[PDB]
Amino acid sequence: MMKGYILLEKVNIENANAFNNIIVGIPAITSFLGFARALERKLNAKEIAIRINGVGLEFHEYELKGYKNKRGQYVTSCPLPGSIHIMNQAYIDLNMSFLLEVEGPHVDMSTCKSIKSTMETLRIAGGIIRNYKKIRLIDTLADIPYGYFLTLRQDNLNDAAGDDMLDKMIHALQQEDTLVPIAVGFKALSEVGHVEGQRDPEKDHCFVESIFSLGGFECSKILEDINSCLWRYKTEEGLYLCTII
Amino acid sequence: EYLLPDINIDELEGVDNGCLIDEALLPLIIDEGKRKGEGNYRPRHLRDERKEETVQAFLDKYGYCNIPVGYEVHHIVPLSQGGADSIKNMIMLSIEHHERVTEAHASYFK
Amino acid sequence: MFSQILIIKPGTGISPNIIISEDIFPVLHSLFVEHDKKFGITFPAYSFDKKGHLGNIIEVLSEDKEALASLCLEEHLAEVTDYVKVKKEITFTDDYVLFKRIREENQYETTARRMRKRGHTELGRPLEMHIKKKNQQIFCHAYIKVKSASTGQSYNIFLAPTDIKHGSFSAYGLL
Amino acid sequence: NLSFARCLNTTEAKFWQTDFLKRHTFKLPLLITDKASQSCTLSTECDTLRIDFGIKVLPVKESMYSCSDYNYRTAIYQKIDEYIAEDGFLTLAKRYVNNIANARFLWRNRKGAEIIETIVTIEDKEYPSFNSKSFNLDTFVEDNATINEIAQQIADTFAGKREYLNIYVTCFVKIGCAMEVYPSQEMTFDDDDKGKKLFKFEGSAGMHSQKINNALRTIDTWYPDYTTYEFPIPVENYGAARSIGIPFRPDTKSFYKLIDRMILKNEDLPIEDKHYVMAILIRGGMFSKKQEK
Amino acid sequence: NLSFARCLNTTEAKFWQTDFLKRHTFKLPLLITDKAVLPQKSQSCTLSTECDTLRIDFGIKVLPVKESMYSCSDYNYRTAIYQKIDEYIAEDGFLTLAKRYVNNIANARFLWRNRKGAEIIETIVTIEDKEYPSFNSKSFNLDTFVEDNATINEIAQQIADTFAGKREYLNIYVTCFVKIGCAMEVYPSQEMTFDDDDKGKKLFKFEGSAGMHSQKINNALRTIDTWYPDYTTYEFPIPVENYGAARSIGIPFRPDTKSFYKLIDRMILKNEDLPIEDKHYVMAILIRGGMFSK
RNA sequence: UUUAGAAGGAGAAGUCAUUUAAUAAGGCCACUGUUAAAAAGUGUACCGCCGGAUAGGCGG
Repeated sequence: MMKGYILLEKVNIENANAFNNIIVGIPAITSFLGFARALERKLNAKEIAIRINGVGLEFHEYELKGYKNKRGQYVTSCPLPGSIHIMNQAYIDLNMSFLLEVEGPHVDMSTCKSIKSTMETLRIAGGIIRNYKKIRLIDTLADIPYGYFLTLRQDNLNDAAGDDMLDKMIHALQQEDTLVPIAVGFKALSEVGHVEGQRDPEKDHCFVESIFSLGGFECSKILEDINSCLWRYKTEEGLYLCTII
Repeated sequence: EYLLPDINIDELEGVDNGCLIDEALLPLIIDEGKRKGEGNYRPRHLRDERKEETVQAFLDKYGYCNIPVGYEVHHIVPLSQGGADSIKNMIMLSIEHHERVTEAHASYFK
Repeated sequence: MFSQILIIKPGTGISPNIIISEDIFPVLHSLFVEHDKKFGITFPAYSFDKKGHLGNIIEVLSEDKEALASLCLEEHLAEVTDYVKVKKEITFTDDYVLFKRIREENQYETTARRMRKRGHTELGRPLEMHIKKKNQQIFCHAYIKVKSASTGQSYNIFLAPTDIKHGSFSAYGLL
Repeated sequence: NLSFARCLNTTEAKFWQTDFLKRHTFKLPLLITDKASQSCTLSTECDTLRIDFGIKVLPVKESMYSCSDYNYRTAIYQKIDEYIAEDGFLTLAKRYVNNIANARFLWRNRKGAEIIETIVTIEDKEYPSFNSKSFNLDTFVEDNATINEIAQQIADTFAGKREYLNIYVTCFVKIGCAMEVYPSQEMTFDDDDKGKKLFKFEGSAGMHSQKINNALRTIDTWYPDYTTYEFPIPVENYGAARSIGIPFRPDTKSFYKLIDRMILKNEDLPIEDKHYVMAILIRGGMFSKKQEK
Repeated sequence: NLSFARCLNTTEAKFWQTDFLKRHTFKLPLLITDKAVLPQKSQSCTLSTECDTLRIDFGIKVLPVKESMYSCSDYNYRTAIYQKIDEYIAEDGFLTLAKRYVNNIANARFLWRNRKGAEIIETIVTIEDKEYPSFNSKSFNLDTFVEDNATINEIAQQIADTFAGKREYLNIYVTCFVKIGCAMEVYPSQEMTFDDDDKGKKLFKFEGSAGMHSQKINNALRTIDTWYPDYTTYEFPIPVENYGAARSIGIPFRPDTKSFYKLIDRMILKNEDLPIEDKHYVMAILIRGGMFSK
């Protein structure tokens, strides 16, 4: 039982779901959190017994699946619908990297082969893995290549002019260009019982809606803390969420 | 995407088993180092890595048991304007040839 | 066997390969010929990452204390004392590595007459190509450049380490 | 932005071919043979190679060039005044006397040669012949016949008694006949000729006087762990040497923290430490503090 | 808006090689020789072999200080400046500044670094002929200004006559001789290197010889200042600038209350009388010239 | 166990015609570039042979 962190370096994904609710481009972070949880479950199916809790995102390159129409606005592309008309979807080519806060025994020069074997049956936000560049276990603060980290900056999200989120989001968005909208977890309702029609009937069912906040990009050289990134799960009385504290 | 030489297939001329043996062909190697990868330099972090497969590459390129003591490893655009660790983008060299081309490549890649 | 340690002094801006290939071996060849060639040389400074290296330390090997006592390199070699430093601390050590002489020079016109005289065969593609390759592998090695005496010319001598800790020696101190 | 200037000015050495006995007269130019790798050698007639260069000596506090603080200048002046009233700038002058005396400036021409002789002349007077083999390399002989007479003028010119000193040094090796001696090359200027070039100025070969400057600057025996290595090192900013590979003063004994504790703290540093600081003050260079980057 | 051209225009110099006895007869050019360092290449110029000394000849042109008064913006400003000029003629005669400038030539402090370690300086000036080698013959000092003699008086009187209104031009030649030494290092003016391919010591050469800039001499000829604050404890004359800031020391000597801004605010626009010490500086500014805007 | 799981963008085309931009103009005056440096690694590598396989080994 020792604390460490693994790095998934330069994972490029085609057709990742970039149309979560309102944000076109960067997907919801719960996609990456559930990807880390699916990797944790895949390693738990094997008898390695290794836990993962904490994930930070480092974006390198992005390609919205489209072009520019006249002046700079984007028009996006889509496949042809078939056997069961198109309604609303978008896709992206991401080239980003993962920091996974890894907590569990027997990590040094181990579990990398298991992660490599179990990664091939995984999709990041519904997109193909293709070829990630490397898996690394270097335990330094300056172990990051030249990328940009998407963190939770609750400064203009919290303190800005405007009475409420709506009359405050766009007003906090004019003066800062790096700051971007981010879907951050999701909670709506109650009645956690066992109503039918579930994907797995032996679980807890709910009717849940996405929630939103702000985010920002900082380089690998200039930074504040590891604790200012590496997003964590959190749970309350029906208010499941992901945050950095 | 990194470039590849346009001639290296097999033992063509001036070569017994992989290594450049005979002389009067290092001008051909110097113009293969030229004529490809000019003016398209990338930053240092925008460079191909040096993998650990290369020891097995020297193992099964032609049948060597390990890295020869009497030979070295070189490419045609080393760490500047393309070049990758493919199955064919390396040419092993001699001491004098490598010493000459370390300044010959830096003559235009100053 | 018995060893004597001799050191060189860096910091003067000149690598001591010239001072050990010209001021040591051409002046030691005469006493090697005179004293029946019973001495060898070695160094524990092997470094073959990319090229040949020598380091800065030399040891003289002799099979008995009488040879190292009657050599007396401290006094007769009092000409390059600003570069070399002597040790009068001869003893027996169990950390000696032996060295042999390997030589492979170019043989186009040196044995072109022999190949046109003794045994002739077609040498176009396969065999002449075997020459320079044989002149390449041993080329990538730590060499020593010395001078002859009969016909004045310099050449390369390659000194390869060996596991044969016992045996006789030659004029170059090797076998 | 503190910066001194050289109190020892160097002129480029020139190679002249010369016969055996007539060393003073019959000097001939030394041309360089361009072979396919420039190199040269002595002919079958002349068997003496001459080196002629000059040293200009100007006083140390008058050699001060750049400062943005009057109090640093005042503290430097007070330290120099205390050094004059304490030592008198005689030992560094004696060490430069020994380094020009023992013919340490030829570098590669010293090895393999025996008959090396130098003559040091002032603007109106000269000095007798020299046996530069008899001196050692790692020591500094400070008790001879004319060493006080040759060092006192340099000490007074460093101090301020004499405004100027001009030294002409002509030295020659003589033992070899038809041997070769190569000057310092002219770097990798143009790569049209891949071979090694040579030094060419005024229709002759010679020597870069930066080589002579770093020859005379090698007197420092005050570095840490002196007993481990036991040789003089050139008086540099860190004392670094690119031959052994280890920087000799990466510690508080290096010049930056030394001058910080000497000026900003007014510490009573010992005699060898202030000897090192006046040696690096004599050498001169850019001594400014690091900007906040 | 106000501007002032140079009341005196010097000549960008050259270097030539002579001997002690062949000082006036035999001459030779002095060429820049390149050098290698460490990397980099430095064009360190040096005095050639088989010499004894060093020639440098340039020329100085003196013109009247009311004729060189450049583009102004007020006729009243011109009348005020001319009124102060004729007052300075009536009470002094524009000759103390001429004496101090000819003493600045007479200590020959335009050589800068070639003065350090120099054996003898010989400045020859030809108003029409060679008066005397006295100029720079007897060694000077930067603590007293040498009065009396005869050459100082006659050249200062002619320079004052050309200064005030009595002439229209004077063209004399500063051919000075610096005995640095046999094949010693000569410092020419260094060109400002603006390329990183060969970022060594780029120097300034004349048309077939080694040169030196005009501002190397002109800014070293305004060294006269004995009328500045804290002179009693500094005891050396700083060169003349606008704010008086000397970059050699780093402490601005002048601009406490005696800079050119205070003189332009208590002169001309408002009429006030200031002493000889507070007028010789403001009349030594006009010989230098510049751009006196705002 | 991730707003998870899935999907055929296609075939075809005529952009064409002529057209005068030009008259007038003051960039200025002055400011020391200097401090200091390691190009050279050994810069080239021959014969007499025994060997008749261009195996491999002694000497100058």
